[PDB]
Amino acid sequence: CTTPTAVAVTFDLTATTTYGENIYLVGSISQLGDWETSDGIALSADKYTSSDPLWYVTVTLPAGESFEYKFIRIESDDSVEWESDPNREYTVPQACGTSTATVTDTWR
Repeated sequence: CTTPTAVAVTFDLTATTTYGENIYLVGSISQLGDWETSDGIALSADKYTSSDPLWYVTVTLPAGESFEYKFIRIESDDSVEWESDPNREYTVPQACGTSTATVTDTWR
């Protein structure tokens, strides 16, 4: 049929942030820093608006891979605030003709 071996996964996170917060993704595999805050992936606020307070990042991950992950907020002090437990979980899909995936999460 044709299943790719890599999937570009977009993590769309709804999160209301103050000026000077940045948002990172960290998770349980080496691509997501494994689980080190300093190896986490910076999300962009390019698409953030008042009615849709969206941060996002796209990460190419290998198909069929599972992991756990959390988002973290870093205020200017590099005080870290982590999401609440539990860890979130995801499996990158493995499906015919599918090279993109979207994960839709809301800070909690």
